[PDB]
Amino acid sequence: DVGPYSNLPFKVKNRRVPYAVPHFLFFAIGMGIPFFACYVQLKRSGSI
Amino acid sequence: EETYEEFSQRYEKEFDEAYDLFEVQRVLNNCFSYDIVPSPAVIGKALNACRRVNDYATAVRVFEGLKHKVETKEQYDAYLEELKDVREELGIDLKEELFP
Amino acid sequence: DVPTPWGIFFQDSATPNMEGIIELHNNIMFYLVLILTFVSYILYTIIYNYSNATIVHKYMNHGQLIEIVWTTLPAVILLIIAFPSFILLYLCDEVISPAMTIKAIGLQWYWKYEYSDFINDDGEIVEFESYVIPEELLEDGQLRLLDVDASVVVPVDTHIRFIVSSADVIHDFCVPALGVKVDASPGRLNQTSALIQREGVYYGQCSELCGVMHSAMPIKIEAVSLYEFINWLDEQ
Amino acid sequence: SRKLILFIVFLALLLDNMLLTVVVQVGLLFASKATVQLITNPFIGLLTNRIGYPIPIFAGFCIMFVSTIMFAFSSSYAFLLIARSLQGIGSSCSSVAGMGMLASVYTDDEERGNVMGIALGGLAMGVLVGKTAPFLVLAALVLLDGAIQLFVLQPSRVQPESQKGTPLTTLLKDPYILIAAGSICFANMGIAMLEPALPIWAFLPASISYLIGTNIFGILAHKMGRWLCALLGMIIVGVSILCIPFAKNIYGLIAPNFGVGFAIGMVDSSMMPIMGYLVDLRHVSVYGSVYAIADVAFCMGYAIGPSAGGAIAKAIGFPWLMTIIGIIDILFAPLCFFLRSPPAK
Amino acid sequence: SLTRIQGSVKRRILTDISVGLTLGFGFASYWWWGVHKPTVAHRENYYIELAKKKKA
Amino acid sequence: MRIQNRENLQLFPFHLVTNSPWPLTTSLALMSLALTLGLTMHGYIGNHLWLFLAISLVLSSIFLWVRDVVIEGTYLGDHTIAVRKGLNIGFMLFVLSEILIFAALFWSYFHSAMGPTIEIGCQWPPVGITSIKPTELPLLNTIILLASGATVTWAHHSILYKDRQGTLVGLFITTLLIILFVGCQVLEYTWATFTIADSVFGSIFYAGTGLHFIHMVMLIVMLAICYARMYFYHFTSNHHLGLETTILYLHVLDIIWLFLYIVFYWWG
Amino acid sequence: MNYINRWLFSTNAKDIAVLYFIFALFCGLLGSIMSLILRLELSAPGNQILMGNHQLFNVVATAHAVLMVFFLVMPAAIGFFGNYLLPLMIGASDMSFARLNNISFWLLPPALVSLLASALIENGAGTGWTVYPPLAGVQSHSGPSVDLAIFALHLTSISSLLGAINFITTTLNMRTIGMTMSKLPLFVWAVVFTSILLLLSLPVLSAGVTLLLLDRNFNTSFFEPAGGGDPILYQHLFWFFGHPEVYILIIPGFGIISHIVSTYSKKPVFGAIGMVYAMGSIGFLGLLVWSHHMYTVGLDVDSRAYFTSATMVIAVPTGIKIFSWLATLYGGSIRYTTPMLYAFAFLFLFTVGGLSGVVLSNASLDIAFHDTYYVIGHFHYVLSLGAVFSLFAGYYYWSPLITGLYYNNNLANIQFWLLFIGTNVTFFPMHFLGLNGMPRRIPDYPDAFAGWNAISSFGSLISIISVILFAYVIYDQLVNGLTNKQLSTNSLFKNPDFIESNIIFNDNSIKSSSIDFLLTSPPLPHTFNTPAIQS
Amino acid sequence: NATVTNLEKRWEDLPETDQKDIISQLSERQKLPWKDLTLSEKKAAWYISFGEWGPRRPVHTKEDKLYIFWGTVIGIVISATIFGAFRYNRNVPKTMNREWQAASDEYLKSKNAEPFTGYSQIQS
Amino acid sequence: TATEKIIELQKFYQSTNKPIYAAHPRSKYYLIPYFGLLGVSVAATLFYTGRACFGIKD
Amino acid sequence: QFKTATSIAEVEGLENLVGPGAKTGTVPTDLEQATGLERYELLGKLEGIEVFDETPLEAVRKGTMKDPILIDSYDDYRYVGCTGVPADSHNIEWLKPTTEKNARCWECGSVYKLNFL
Ligand code: HEA
Ligand SMILES: [Zn+2]
Repeated sequence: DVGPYSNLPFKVKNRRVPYAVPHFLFFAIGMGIPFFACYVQLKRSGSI
Repeated sequence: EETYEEFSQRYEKEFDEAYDLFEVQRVLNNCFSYDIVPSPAVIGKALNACRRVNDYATAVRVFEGLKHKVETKEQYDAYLEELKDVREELGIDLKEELFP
Repeated sequence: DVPTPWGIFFQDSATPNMEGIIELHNNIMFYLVLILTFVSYILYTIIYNYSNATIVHKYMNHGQLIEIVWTTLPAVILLIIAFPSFILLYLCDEVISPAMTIKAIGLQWYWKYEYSDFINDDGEIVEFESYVIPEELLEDGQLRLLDVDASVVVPVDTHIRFIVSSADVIHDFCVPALGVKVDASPGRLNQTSALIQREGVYYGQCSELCGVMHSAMPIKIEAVSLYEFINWLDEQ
Repeated sequence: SRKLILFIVFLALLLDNMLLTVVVQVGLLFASKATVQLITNPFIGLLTNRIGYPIPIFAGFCIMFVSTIMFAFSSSYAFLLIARSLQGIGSSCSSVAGMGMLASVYTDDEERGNVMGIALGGLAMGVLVGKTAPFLVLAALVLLDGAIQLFVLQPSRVQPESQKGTPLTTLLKDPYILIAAGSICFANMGIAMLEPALPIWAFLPASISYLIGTNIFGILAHKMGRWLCALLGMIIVGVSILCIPFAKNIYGLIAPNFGVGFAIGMVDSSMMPIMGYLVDLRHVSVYGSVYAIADVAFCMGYAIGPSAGGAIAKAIGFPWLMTIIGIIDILFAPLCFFLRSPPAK
Repeated sequence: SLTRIQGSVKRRILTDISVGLTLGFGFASYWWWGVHKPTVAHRENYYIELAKKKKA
Repeated sequence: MRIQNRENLQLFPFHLVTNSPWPLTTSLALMSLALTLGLTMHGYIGNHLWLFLAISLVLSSIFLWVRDVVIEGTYLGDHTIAVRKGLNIGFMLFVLSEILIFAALFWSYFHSAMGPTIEIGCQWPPVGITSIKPTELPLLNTIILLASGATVTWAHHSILYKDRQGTLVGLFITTLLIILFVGCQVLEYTWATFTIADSVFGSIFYAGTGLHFIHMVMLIVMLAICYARMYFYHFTSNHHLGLETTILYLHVLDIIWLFLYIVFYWWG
Repeated sequence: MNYINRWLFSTNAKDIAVLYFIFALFCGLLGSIMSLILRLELSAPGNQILMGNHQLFNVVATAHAVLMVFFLVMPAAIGFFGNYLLPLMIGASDMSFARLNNISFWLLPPALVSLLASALIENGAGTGWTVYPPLAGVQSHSGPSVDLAIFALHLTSISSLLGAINFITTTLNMRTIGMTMSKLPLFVWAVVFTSILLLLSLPVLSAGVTLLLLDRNFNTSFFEPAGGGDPILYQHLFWFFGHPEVYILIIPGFGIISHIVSTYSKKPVFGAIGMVYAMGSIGFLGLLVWSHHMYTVGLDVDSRAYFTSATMVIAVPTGIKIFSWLATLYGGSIRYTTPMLYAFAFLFLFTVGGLSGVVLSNASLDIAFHDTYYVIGHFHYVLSLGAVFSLFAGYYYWSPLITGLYYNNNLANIQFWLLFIGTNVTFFPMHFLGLNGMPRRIPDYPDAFAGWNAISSFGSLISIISVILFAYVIYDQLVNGLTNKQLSTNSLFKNPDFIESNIIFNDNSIKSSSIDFLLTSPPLPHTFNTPAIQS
Repeated sequence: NATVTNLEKRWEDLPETDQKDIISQLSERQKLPWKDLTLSEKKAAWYISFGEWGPRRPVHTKEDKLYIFWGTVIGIVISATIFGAFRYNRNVPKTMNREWQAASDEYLKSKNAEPFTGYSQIQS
Repeated sequence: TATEKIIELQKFYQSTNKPIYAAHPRSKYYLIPYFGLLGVSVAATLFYTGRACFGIKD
Repeated sequence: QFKTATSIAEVEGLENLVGPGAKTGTVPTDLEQATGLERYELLGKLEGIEVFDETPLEAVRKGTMKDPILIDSYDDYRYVGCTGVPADSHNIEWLKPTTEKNARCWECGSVYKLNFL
């Protein structure tokens, strides 16, 4: 089964949910973690 | 270290023994990759080497590289007033007389 | 002196050491501008002549004369740079007779100044503390995050020796115009020297990190004449 | 203004060892350095009483500077021998006057061993050392710093020394100075006649063990006791040098080499300030001549070794030669128990 | 004659180094003779003027 | 490459490892150790029985690696001349990194000893802190270490002349001469008059002689797995890579102890 | 079960490099968002986004340093390009110790958990990247926050050491039939020279961190000056690690650049032996200087002169590399494809990033520039503009070979130009702010420094749009990437020559100087069955 | 003549089984002595081997550089409109007003500061 | 048989059809407690590192 | 698991390389305890046959179409690095010859053919 979609850990074609949702959620979590950390540490220290 | 008079004997010997189109284009490709331009004797052997292998486009592309290797325009026109009996006997036409 | 809004270059000098620093920087920038322009011109020539070229020189790959030229020519630049650096390192310091001593102890988020001379028989040594004037209590025309309540007042044309230490964490005594930057680690005494040639006011800020209010702990140095210094010592 | 002298001495011994180790009928060419260094060394010890210390150092730097470049154009055999000559002279000047200057400026005996342990580490980077163009630039910059301190910032006269020293004749009659030089002789006897003889029958383990050992025992030899360090180091020299005939493989020769250059690096670093201690205790305090004796007893081995090594190798063979040089290394050591306390004055 | 050409790239290299150094030295002789020295002159003329006022 | 039936065997002398689950489990044990060690020193857990489970799982994971490296060498039979050379190069480049931790601790002592501060009145081993005399029990440790360095040579010289009773005895006597070093160095920590916290001198002495203790428990384990693997006939007379690594590991620790005895116990 | 035995319980070297790439993108996204949070606080004077809290500003700066020095550049330049390519260049099947490669990957996901939990469970760990001792005590930071951040520098250190030993023991005895160690490619030499410094540099950092932990939690008083210790000791024990570290990030970039200059300019590299000796000298002279970071601590005057001398010497070997790259680019034919533009943008921005360090190497000139934004403007031209472009050029160079899917040329060029413009806008006025006297690590600044802080906050929003466009480039590569090889001739590795016909060129397409670009492009799991042969 | 004339407009559209017949029919006409070839065959034999088709296409066409330039312009415009929104909504402290930066100039004039290049704290 | 089972267990580890770490009929005693206690050790440091985020001490 | 070999003419796999047993009370040797690719190398080195070759490529004669250099492989491809007929003139160019096509080395011109073993 050696081919151009064989060495990736994730499936790209012939899939139920389209690939745009797993691709977008990765970057969304990666850009949304250090805002959650700042929100928690702002709310723990008095300020809004 | 190599001199003009050994360059222009080694490449004549190497042009007089090619047997396929790959070898003619191989020797032609590394001949135009030095600081020395080819002599009129070497280019005279290259056209017969193209004739034995029966190719036409390579005998025109030889004359197109002389426009880019040579520094000025007068030296280029000095190359075509000695290589004229070779052209009009074999039948080679330049690119700027074809307009392809 | 004060920072200017759209600054490009150094602040104005008031000490021979800062003038030496400026002169050495302007000496090094000569050779650095020369090297950058050489590299830029060769890149321009490579782009302008040899882009999408029919003829490839694939046998010019050794070099023997040219490899010595880009090894010895950068060396001579290093020796020419290294001569005035060593002279300025060794020359300009307290060679002869310092005349005052000011001890600057760096606490957590404010400065403490003592003048080690002017001692009475009972230990009446003059001392004060420099804090930060907050934004709410500023008067009309004062500088924000640089203005203090009490300023260090010194005479002109007198060698001043600063002995700097600290009691909590590592600080940094920095007055940019005067050319003074020395650390304050909690277990040793560091010393620097300054000479001021003209009257005025000089502002500075700390450098090494100390915690929450690292950004608000400035230094302010006023340089009065000798008569005003005598009148100021007889009030404190 | 004391650490820069240590830097200058370290660089001078580095250039010494690099010029000695790098060699370019080969025994006539190779033994030209140490033969001239055997003769030139007592003369500088008397010259520094007249002219002073820094001028022979920087004059020797100038002589090696424009003689190594003259060696490059040299092709004929007479020109090669006259090129290796005066390279030996400049090396001798730099070494003797630099060690005299370090003995002069460092008065305390405890600090002197700590300084000379770091200073003697330069006789391993000559064997070890790459590109070698950046390191020469670094050496030139440190020499600019030395010239700026000593010749530009403060101007000085010719300045003869304040006290006339003892002559060289009465110092060779002192027994303890002879015993001190005998260790530096006999430790290098074992290591001199091995590298010319090794292609007939390594540099990196010896250099690494030397540079590790001398720095730590230069500090430790005061409270550990200098004569105990000399005994322990010379016995390790003998036991390590006997084990080479038993080994018959190149991979098995790595372990004795860490035996040798370590222990030699001990027996130098404990025995080299003790001569200054002997001169300070028994005679007047002039340091040039006793360290000239040190350089003589150190560099005679490289002259005598490669010449006699082939003759003894043709005579008796390699395990016999290694065994007798091990016997020579071990059997001199019980004399060093005489270093407990000299007669005072 | 016009049919013997032997070296072309070497002269290009020699011209391409002997222009990138003159241009660099031109762009470095303006930082030291048009940006540096008049500032030192202005700094000195300020200090030869402040002392005279205190003298008078 | 012109042997008749050659395609039925491997054409290169290197090892292709089967899939193993141990690198993930070692990392998951080290996560538990790191988080519980970071928490239990500041409250937040209370009971000290989770940190002990983390240490026990790290050690059992390492032992489970070692089981699979033994079976692939004495049972499956994939250790050619190249792979043994690779493992030796590997072990030397770990011993080298093991030495350079001690050089930092040696430099952290000479930077404080030579140049002492104001707060301590300038004197090594300082006032009120009695050091450990070097003409006592710290001599017997040096004697038993140089004896143990000579007993392992009689163990490697009896496996080359094909003597079985004479390889078991040397390893047994060596394992009993390393347990006594640990026993002497644990009775010298209960009869001492200076603690971890009361100086900078009691900070480096219990941090240069505490890492050595942990490095010497590993030798007791390593010679246990060299006696027990020799009793059950795993070692031949020219293929024994367990003895050669433990001999190189004993001698380095002996040389380190002879530098841990001159600078801390004698020099002051 | 086949998913677990090939992507969790792994042995193959090429199947772990993809997991390094996926981890590296995540940890490079987190720090970029933290840098944007920093840059919208330093926009105009006052207290804008963080309301009054000067904590959660130093915490954000520390977590920006650690996540993109230790979790982005090293996993990309050691895992994705070192593990994948070096056995293919030297011709080995797999590495020598495969389980050590697996553990060297798997110690990093639970190294991320400790750092992300070190920013939540108290006010935080605002010690800076260099965790200086008397601020990191129990009197200022009292809780499990600095402890959980100094256990994240242990697991990364163990991973790097285990990778380095594998890289050295692979290149020594796992070569092909006729490769002696003078015919190796330049990237292998770069990996070897970094793996020696990783052996010689990590124990002293481990000793310093462990001694700090013992001072914090078991009151040992190594670094407290009330029992006979000095903080300055830690500084030495940090910076002996600190200066080799900044070369470890830059040497694997150089070799990558060399390959690009070899291929899109059809010439061999000018003096390869000069390049390997220059790399050796740069690696050796990075251990003999470590104290130019401490010129204001109170050193001697005969020690400043040595460390000013030993730092400027490193200009001599780097100039050999720069002029050799120019001499390689000089004679040949140049086509401007998307790795080649990054290669051209590295030869001009690294040299303006490195010439400022000759100004900072002097002890006389450092008393005007220390802890001032000139240092930050220095090291962003050589970190963000020297190493990140090397990573991008390596990705755009090797991704069609590894994956088998091509990428759009136009969108990659738009990404490159946006990154160039924005990153050059952000990092240049820091030099002016440094010359006027702005200190480091301050949330609020005086009113004079406002204007340039308005311009340096404009380029960050240009670069993050370039990051989002890079995300879309990866998406357009993976989906419909089979039809992006006929749009442009960027898919071709080499242009036909002047006399070489198209008909001959289609039969003989790939001419290479390594084993890499002759493989099938998905590479096979077991690539070499019979050994490769070399004259 | 139709198979040979005007191959500059049809060569990239033919399949790969009608391209290997034109080459295999001009390779048996070039064995004849030249001057016996038509002009169209001389043009076609030049366009087949040394011509701007296939692997001799340029990397950047004229209609691609406009696309890259206009991708960069709307890459800069969006960041400007994002940054403008974080500029109207700012915390402006009391010190950044012109009547506060004009009173500080009198203090810096009384205590002589920046006698060189200039002092002016006014930036509105 | 005798102490030389080495010429018997070298015919078992090859030709097994099971992985090497679970081939012998003894590896159950090694693999069940280790994988059992690892799932308690990891589940104990994920309960106390979420409880530390909410401020609860013991 | 089967009949044990004595020399390498009787080795048809990994099934013929288990060996006999040692005796109780003696240190076993390497002819009595070895299974895999270790005993195969040992059984080759006791005869003079190197199982794992380390001989570089031929650099004596050039290569034409009529008389090409024959490279031996157990697969359909083998990676070949050419550095010239004087053996250091041609720079390192790698080639993939197969069983349907021959490599031709664009600078010097050597031809390589497959011998499928
Ligand atoms: C990762 C990139 C990188 C690299 C490669 C280097 C290497 C170098 N660094 Fe290092 N440096 C850092 C990033 C890097 N550094 C960082 C992040 C710090 C820590 C800062 C902090 O902690 O706050 C640091 C530390 C640091 C400092 C301490 C900063 C301080 O004062 O607070 C200094 C200056 O003294 C410095 C300068 C140099 C120099 C001169 C080089 C040289 O190796 C580079 C040499 C380059 C050239 C010289 C270009 C050569 C080109 C030519 C065309 C040749 C011309 C020849 C001549 C110049 C004669 N670096
Ligand atoms: Zn070839």
